[PDB]
This record gives sequence, C-alpha cells and structure tokens, in this order.
Amino acid sequence: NQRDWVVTKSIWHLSDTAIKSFYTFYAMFTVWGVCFFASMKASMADPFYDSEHYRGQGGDGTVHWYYDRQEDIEATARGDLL
Amino acid sequence: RRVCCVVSGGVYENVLFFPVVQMLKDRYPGVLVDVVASARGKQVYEMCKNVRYANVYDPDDEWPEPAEYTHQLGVMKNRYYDMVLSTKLAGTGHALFLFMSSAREKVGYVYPNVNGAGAGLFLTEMFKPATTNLADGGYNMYQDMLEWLGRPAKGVPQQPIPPLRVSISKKLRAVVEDKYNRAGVEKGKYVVIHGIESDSVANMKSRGDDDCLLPLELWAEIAKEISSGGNGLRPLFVMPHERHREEIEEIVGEETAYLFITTPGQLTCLINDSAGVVATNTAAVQLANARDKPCVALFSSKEKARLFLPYVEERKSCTVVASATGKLAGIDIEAVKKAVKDL
Repeated sequence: NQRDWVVTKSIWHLSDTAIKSFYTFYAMFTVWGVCFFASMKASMADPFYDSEHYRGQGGDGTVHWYYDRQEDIEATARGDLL
Repeated sequence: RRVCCVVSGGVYENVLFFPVVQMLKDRYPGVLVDVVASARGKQVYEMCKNVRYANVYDPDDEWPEPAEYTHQLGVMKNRYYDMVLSTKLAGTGHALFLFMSSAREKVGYVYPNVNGAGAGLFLTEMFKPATTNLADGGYNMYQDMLEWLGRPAKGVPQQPIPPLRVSISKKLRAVVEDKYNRAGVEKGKYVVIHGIESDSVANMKSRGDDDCLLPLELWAEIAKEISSGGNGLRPLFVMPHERHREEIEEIVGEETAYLFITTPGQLTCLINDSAGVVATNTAAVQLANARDKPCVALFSSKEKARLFLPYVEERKSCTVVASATGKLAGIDIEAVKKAVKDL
C-alpha cells in the first residue's frame, strides 16, 4: 500500500509491493538450454591448438617433452663410434 | 642392469666423475646409468656419451621440505635401480635415503669419526675419509672396488679408465661456439684466461684459499705480451665466468680490445677452438688436459700431485708453475710469460 510515516525529524511516506517470478524459473532454465548451441562455436577453427607452431598434445607434453637430451647423448655416443 | 650415481658438489668435483661412469659402462656392458647431482653440477652432463639422463635433487641441504624429499625417493625407487653407488659421505641419516631405494648393492663413502661416524649396517663397502681433496685420485676407492672384484672377468679391467675424454656434440660445437666467438675478435687462434674473480666460476670445491682469483693486474701484465708477436695476435680473451657485466667495466687489462664472454660449464668447445689456455687450478685445467689443448696451469705450489696427476698429458704439453711463497698471487710472472710465449 502507501503507508504514511510521520517520522520525528523529516517528512517520509512509502509504498512497497512483493514480487517474484511465479514459475518462469523453469522457462529461464529452458532458455539456458542454449548450451545445445555449443556446437557452432566448437566446429569453428582453433586459434593455435592446430597451428604449425605446436606438436605434442598432452598437459605436459610440449612443456616437458624435453628429453631429446638423452637422445642427443646417445647420438654423441654414436658419433664417437664413428 | 640399471645403475644410479648420486655424485655431489658443483662442477670441478663432478667433471672428475667421468672415469667412474666409463668404468661402469665398461665393466658391465650395456648398462643404463643415470645420475643425480646439484643444479650447478648437472650442467656438466651435457657433454658425455654414457649417462641416459641426469637430474637434480641434492645440494644436500638440512631441512628440505618433506614433500620434495618423498617425491625424490618416489622417483629413485620407481625405476628399480640395482646398484646405487653414492658419494657425499653418508653418515647414518643419508644412508637411509640410499637404503629405502630398494636396490641390491649400496656402495658409498662414509665419515671416519666426525658427524656421527656410524656408517650403518644397511650398506656395503664403506670407505675412506670425507673432504675429498685430491683430483684424478678422487673417488680412488671406486676405481678399485669395481675392478675384478668378482669373477672370470679379466684381471683388473683396465685400471683407471683413460683420463677425462669428454666429447662435444657438433651442433653445440658449431653454432653457439661460433656465435659467441665471432661476437668480438675470433680466428680460432686465441688464448683463454679463466681465473678472474669470485662469484661461481668453478671454485673447485677443494682448493680452499688460492686459485679463486688473481688481482687482474697479473692478468694484464701477462696479456700485454700474449698477443705481442705474430704467434696469436688475436688473443685478448679475459673469458670472465662471472656476472662480468659487473666486471667488464673495470678490465684494467685495458678495455681497448680485451674481449669477454658469459658461459655455463659449456666452455669445453670454446677451449677446443682456442690455440691454448692459461689459467689457475680450475675446471679449465682438467677440460683442456682432457683434449690435447696445450694448457698452462698456475696454482699455488706442489698441489700438482693432488690436482694434476697426468704431469705429462701428451708431450708434457700442459706445464705447471708453482709459487715459492705458497700464495698464488705471487709468482715469477716473467718466467710465466716466458713459458707462455712459445705456444
């Protein structure tokens, strides 16, 4: 309503009301069933995960492949055998 | 058969470990031998032909937090070594670190009396005193325990494998050596000078007082008559293995044309592309004496029998000058330049 508070230092009066989405909390979840549209933004090109400046695909592969050092020591042994 | 070495220390006390590795790969043929060392030491294993792949755990601190401890054990154990031969002079605490690595034959060094003499029951072939002074004697126990100890294998299998025979990969031999050489003067006809100042050059872990540096005045006096004469006529390579961007501005070996480079323990190639080398007792001595590379070693006095066993390297090429006063920073620098002027 429009209750009229006569406060002891000023000239107030107010008006309030209660509102809440009745059941459209279902309809908004249905609309957010747009994750079924997560397929057009996945078939798009990958930025660099397919770029030529990338080989090795794990979570530590490219970073910690890093043991061509052993193969290089072996190549050194082979060159010494030559 | 798999083998793990736990050699400790930096560079100069780790470059001398190559004979042991070669003796391993010679006695038991076709053995994968890995190594764990310190960060400054692992840098040396980038020029070898035996080790499979190095690692870095032990500067051998006191606390190291008990998750980097377990994980280290958790990577030694889960590859099933057979004989984890060690150094660093295990007492009774570090012996457990070898023991929990469930191998077959645990051989290492131990403290004579100090630091809890101990040596434990759970070991094998514990031996001689600790501070590991002499060079090319070094692990002298190891080159005897791995010699014919067991079986019809021939009489002691080539007692102390040929001295340091480090190899250089032609990729590093060409590209980085050339790039750093030609940055400044370069003809492959120069002379390397190593001992300058004190940050982490090699420090040798054993020389103690001398060979750490010269006051850079003796170096200037030497260098002014190095290129004097058509012998080299290239060499002004003060070769400062320091933060020398903190030192190059004070090369009183006048900065006119005294070149300079920054290097890790990779300088073996730079030695191999020089026309000689003149340095104090440091890694450069052993590296140059490994190849032909006629060197000139200038350490304090009479320490030769400790730090330089192959007095005659190839033709008595590598020559040594002592100091009658005993302190390195006093020498017949005149006779030094006399000896150097021939090469």
